[PDB]
Amino acid sequence: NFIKTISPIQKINFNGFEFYIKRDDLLGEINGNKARKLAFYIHQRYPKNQSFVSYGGSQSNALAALSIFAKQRSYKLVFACEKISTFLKNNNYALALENGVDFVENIHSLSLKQFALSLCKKDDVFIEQGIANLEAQYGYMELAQEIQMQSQSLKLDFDIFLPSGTGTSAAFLAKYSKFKVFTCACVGDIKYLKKQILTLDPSYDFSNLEFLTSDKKYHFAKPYKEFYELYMDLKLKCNIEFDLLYDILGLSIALKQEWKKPLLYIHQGGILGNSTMLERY
Repeated sequence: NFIKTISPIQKINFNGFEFYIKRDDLLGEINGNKARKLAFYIHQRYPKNQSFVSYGGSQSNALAALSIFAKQRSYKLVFACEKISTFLKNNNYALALENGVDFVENIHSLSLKQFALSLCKKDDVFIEQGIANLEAQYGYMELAQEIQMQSQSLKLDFDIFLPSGTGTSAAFLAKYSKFKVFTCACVGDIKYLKKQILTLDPSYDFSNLEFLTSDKKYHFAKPYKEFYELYMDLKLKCNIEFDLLYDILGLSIALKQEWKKPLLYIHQGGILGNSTMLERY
């Protein structure tokens, strides 16, 4: 059997404003943003027991996604990180531990990227923190192609919105979509976000990427009453759970804009990471 699907586009009415959600949270055990970024690696056919080296937060969505990617394919994941809290060691990190990730701690408190790169032997594959690399663009070429087909099937000319951390996903979706892509800076400000994108691709053309501001300054990973309420409303009334770190801010901004085209909101997935944020709520 050959079977293929693409994530569906779902219609939602929020206080009379009808818009569309690209349900990338339904892509599978690996879903959402990091599933799109992993498309390049999933399409490769690496030798058995291939080793992968990455780094970043011990509770990060990328860690969780990479651990599943490696476990499904009998690859190995080496994950460098800052010296982990004693409390956390004894008590996404749990899922990565269960998937057999080889954690290597930055005992000498050095530059975590340099530390990680140094562990990368010949024949190992290095994957930048958060998969914030050029390889990540192929999954967003794929996402752009899916949206191209689905937009035509609906005869809708969309404006697309997705929230940013490093801006990698939004930059590459805007690179390949015919539709205008809108984003927001969940980490830092818009100046910082442009700087990250230009570090990723110094030749990047911002002609198809627009940046929206929130009318309130929200600090990354801090809890906000209005975010919890929106999260719970979307969960209880629509059975759609969103990530509380990026997507709930992104939705909050998108829902305050006046859109001149139908809006397609890209679900970022990562709801298994909500364990940590919900504790703060």
